[PDB]
Amino acid sequence: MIQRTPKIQVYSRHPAENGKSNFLNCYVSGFHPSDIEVDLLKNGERIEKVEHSDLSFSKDWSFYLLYYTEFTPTEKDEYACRVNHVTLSQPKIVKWDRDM
Amino acid sequence: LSSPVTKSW
Amino acid sequence: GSHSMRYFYTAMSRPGRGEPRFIAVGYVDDTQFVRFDSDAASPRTEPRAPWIEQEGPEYWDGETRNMKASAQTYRENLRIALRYYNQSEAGSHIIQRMYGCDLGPDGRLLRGHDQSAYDGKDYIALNEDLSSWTAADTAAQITQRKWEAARVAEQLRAYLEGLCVEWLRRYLENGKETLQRADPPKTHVTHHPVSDHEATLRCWALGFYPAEITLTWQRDGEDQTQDTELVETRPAGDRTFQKWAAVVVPSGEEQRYTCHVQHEGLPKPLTLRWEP
Repeated sequence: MIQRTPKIQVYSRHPAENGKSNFLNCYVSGFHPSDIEVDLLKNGERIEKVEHSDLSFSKDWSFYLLYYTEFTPTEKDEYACRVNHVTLSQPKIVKWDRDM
Repeated sequence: LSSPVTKSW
Repeated sequence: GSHSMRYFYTAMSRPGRGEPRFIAVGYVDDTQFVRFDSDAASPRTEPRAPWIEQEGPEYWDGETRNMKASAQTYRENLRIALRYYNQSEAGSHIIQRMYGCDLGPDGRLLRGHDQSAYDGKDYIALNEDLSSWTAADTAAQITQRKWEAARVAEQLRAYLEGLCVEWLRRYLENGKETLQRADPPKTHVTHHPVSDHEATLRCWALGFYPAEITLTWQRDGEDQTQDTELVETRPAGDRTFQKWAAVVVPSGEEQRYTCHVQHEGLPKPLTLRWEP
């Protein structure tokens, strides 16, 4: 039918401080239909223990989900969220930028 | 508390 | 504060991969408190907030019975929708429904809602009078006729004005420590050069509840709606929300820009600037 591609934001629960425990979030929203594949990446590799919220939707019927995992940031490690959806030709990767 | 009402299309 | 309760149902068919999945979640304002998933190992209405946990076995059994009955109804509705739109049995389709009640600061019913969609498009909605329907197309008009003949609106009106409001008030009292607490945003402005003659100012709001917030940039006191990048309000995962707004400004003009923040947790709106 008519399909809507996801918006993606990658960010932390608290402001990041190297060595201090935190949570890494990937928030996907604005998409339809509801099937979606979301991975959290640590230096390009898939993190195993990732939880997510219960499927819900906005007043415009588009779906949203929060994927999240505990992490301890360091100066060296790079984090990202990788998303696939029927609307995407290939997986989209959004890198975590502490300031954005 | 959810609605008990049947909504058959 | 004004308060609302909303349930959100999603039924998704998946030909060749079993019966349609049904998921229901319930919210008070921006706080989820229950879920049901027909794909769970043992589908049950389950608590998702600490203040709902005190409800007794009759509550959980009754809600589980209702949501299992709804799952079966929406599986039939997906079959019915295929007929109404002349669609094949090969494709995946989705029905969504959202319903609930809004209370004013008085605590009295402000208005009720019961709206449904098919494949992400409006299908049928209960009008604000809680007695008539708005159907989006000639398929939904068939449903409308059925529901008129079966007096469905009267039943929904009875729920929305009665149990919906009663139980929302009960939740608001049992959960008052959190549901009736607004956490104001923690705010700051960051500055990053784009180049020698432009810089990004980003106004941050963190740690706030409920989600509703207004973040705006002004230049010389005039709103910069078109030039502002505003991200969607996003959940932090600890009940609170986050948002930012950014503008790109000429180097040397940063003090002409102010960020304005409105939130229920604030006594009065905040004005901030970049502090070098």
